[PDB]
Amino acid sequence: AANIMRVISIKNYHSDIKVIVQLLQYHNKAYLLNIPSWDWKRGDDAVCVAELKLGFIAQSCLAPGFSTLMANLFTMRSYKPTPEMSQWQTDYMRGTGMEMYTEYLSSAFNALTFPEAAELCFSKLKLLLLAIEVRESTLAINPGPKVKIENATQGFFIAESAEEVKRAFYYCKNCHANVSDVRQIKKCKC
Amino acid sequence: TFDDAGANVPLITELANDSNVQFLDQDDDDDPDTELYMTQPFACGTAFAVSVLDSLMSTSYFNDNALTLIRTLITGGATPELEQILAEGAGMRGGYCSPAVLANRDRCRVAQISLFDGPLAQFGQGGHYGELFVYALRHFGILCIGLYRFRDTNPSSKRYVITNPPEDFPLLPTDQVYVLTYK
Amino acid sequence: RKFDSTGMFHWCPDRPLNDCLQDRSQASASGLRNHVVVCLFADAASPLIGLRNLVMPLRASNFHYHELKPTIIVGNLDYLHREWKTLQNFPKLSILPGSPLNRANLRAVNINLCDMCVIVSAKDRNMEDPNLVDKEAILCSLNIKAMTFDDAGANVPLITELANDSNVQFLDQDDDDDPDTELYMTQPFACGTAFAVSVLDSLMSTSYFNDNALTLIRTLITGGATPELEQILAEGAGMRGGYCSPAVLANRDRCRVAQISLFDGPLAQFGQGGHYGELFVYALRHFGILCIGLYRFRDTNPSSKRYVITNPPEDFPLLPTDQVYVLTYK
Repeated sequence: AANIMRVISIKNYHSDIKVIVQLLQYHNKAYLLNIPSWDWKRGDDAVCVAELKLGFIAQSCLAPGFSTLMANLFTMRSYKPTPEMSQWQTDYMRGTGMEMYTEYLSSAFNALTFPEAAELCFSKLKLLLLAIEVRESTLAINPGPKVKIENATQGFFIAESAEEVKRAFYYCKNCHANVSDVRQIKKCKC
Repeated sequence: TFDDAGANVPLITELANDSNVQFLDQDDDDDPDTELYMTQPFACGTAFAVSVLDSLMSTSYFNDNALTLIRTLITGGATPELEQILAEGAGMRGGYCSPAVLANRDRCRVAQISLFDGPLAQFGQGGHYGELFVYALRHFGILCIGLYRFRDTNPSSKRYVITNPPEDFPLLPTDQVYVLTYK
Repeated sequence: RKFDSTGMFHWCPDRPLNDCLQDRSQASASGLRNHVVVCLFADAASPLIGLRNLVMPLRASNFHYHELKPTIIVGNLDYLHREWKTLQNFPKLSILPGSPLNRANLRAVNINLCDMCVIVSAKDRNMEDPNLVDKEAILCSLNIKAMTFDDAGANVPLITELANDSNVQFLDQDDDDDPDTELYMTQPFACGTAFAVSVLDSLMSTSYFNDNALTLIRTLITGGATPELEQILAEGAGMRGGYCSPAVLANRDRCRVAQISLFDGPLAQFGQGGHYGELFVYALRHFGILCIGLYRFRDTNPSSKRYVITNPPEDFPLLPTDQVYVLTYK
């Protein structure tokens, strides 16, 4: 109730401000949707402690260890390998260096089916492609072969850095599909 | 001990303060200087700590739609209209719902697949992660995220999470693969 | 019909709370409307507030029985058992137990077609941050205002206690905030959606400078809480009553506040571009009815939000949309 009050104060003072609020319980989220200038499509957001805290534990019952895969993949970690680390600790850390990013796909992906786009991202670009924005907006994770990737859709990637992901925006099926070393895919040929 | 083993029981624990992780497990490269994300009980997934959630605020600011991808994966799809149906205070309404509704009973979900047996076993037998990745997606439409592997490679029932291996990374028939599936 | 000794109020023999406690099934099954809904926030331990001071003027003996506005209290059942001893004498009253916030409750009492809704907190409060003293009242108000009724939540009329004056700015959105503006100029106050207990300390000042004025407040407000009624309550027996004598019932013709619309009926020509003094002299003359002020829309063309003009000048122009505050015997 106290944290809601604030969002009411802040939204009243200047309507279009971006607000992110930490709620404790699930059902309190209902009250935010009543505030006149609250809009999550516009981009305001509420993170709920009881929703995520138990939700991670729940997925860990369906797939052991998954809680850590999630907790690292959505938080900054420092990949700083050193020779006195164990073999397992080094492989683990490189894995903790992974981050999520999003980018618009190149016109080279137009009208592929999602499995083709994923195969190209993984094999050709060295990027893991999870999900896409699709029109009317909705988010889809591992879509079935019945879908086509439409032009100028935004994709969701797991990679080392945002710079590493930019290849998915540049790649060309005519101009660069022949290239071996991926560290040159950004070019004027398209 | 259970007669006819208590260390073999899998469990997950809330930690309310991060430094307490050191107590959960004894045998360790103890190193109290190590921050949580490197400690053995965290890297195994036996621990979890609510401290992670404040880092999500930071990420959701820098990268807005990413938090929606958390909630789709985590909750099995707590939609806005489900939140509205709960907001009407009546509790969850239900019945033998229509085929037009039940068409949503084919979302994607997290699963683990073992390389010990079934149609992937040859990749477990000294293959490379990219061979498995391309094969599995191709034949099953199933998307592979990482490995859950034993520490005492030979075992102790304690493994560790490798997020997203490189293409050439070698597999063992003991490994388990995190995957996104329709099965 | 039965009345309380003094004849000033309608009356019934007592009854246990369970005689007019209701479930959502029952409350929604009785097709009630034109009612008053009271949204009451309390814990079982919170101080009494005497809902008698609200129900009592809503049951004055001037009204005929059929035009008594039915009343539902929505709130904590344990708190409602402490108050009930004071209420049990009144007709056409009932309770729906539970939170006022769950919209199941609000829909089961037909909030979409009450004649008023009242938001009140009996909880302890000022023993907190002075900005946060009335979380419940604000959150309730937005939660009502946001509903939709199919076959409109912004059209629901309601009154709210504010425990701190500066919180008035939250009750309403559309508004030139000007957080510098003092309460008596703010839009939710000028519309009559807000009310603030801070007003009462100013009454002390006035009652010193102008002694008999406070009696004119109590005659207008309470429907006539007389000294001998106060004595009958002071004897601790509760309100005594029966089929009282014609010599008592002669007091069922006091004056009361009413609103009259200029949209239709015998005044309509004044609504059609007349001047306030023409209406004033005409109405008093033919009906003995005395006109005090206007309640007028802001978006003259509408939004269901009006404002109060106390005592217009003689020549002030009327619109057929206006409503007139009046003192009457009808």
